[PDB]
Amino acid sequence: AWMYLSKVIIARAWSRDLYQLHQGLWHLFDFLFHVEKRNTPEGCHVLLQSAQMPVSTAVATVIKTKQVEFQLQVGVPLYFRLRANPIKTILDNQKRLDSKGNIKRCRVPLIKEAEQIAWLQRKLGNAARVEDVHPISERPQYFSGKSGKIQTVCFEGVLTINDAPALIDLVQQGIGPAKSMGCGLLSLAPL
RNA sequence: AUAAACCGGGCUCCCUGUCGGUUGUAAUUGAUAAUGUUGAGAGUUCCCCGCGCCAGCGGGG
Repeated sequence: AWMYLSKVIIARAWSRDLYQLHQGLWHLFDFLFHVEKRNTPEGCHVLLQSAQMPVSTAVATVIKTKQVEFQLQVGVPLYFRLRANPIKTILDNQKRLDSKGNIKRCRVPLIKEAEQIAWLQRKLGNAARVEDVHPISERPQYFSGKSGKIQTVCFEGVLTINDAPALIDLVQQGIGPAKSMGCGLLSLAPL
């Protein structure tokens, strides 16, 4: 039930695209992160939960850092923040084809607010109950030796805890696809 | 293989010493950038793997 929480910046040099953000992060030490200021002159402000202590490098400067244990009392309401990409997985309507030889599957984003909220309450399950949520819409992110696109949503709001351990390893494992591209990290805060 | 052939114009040498370009000088008065406008709609998001009851669900990029 332990972790390392850090405030990390990545020089705008490498931070030009997601792939190099995740790279720059890897070279500090798995882990999870939330982008807080994507493109400043100094570079890119990122919050970082991890299992290992980070050590500042030429590309990714560690501002401040501290180690944390989780003690959450069930029944207590909390503020939360989560950046993630709600999806549905279907079979291609373009009827494109897989490598093995039958048709491809595609992850499409959920584009209705109700569906997104639903997706949230679903994924956190009986760990907590969302009491108040606002599903912040974000501009799509692309990435470039692979290449594609992911559509994120940023939930902020108020949950009530129902099962502390469950919730805790939700926090430590992450919620939703695309963990290595800014998603997953759930941050909690006292009411 | 020609008024041709063979066939050096060649040796020595400070241009040197002296020298304020200097005093004086508002660029200054006048001047709306102003009228008019849903961002709406839309689940395609590219690769690997697991589970699938083929509705999809999940892990990793």
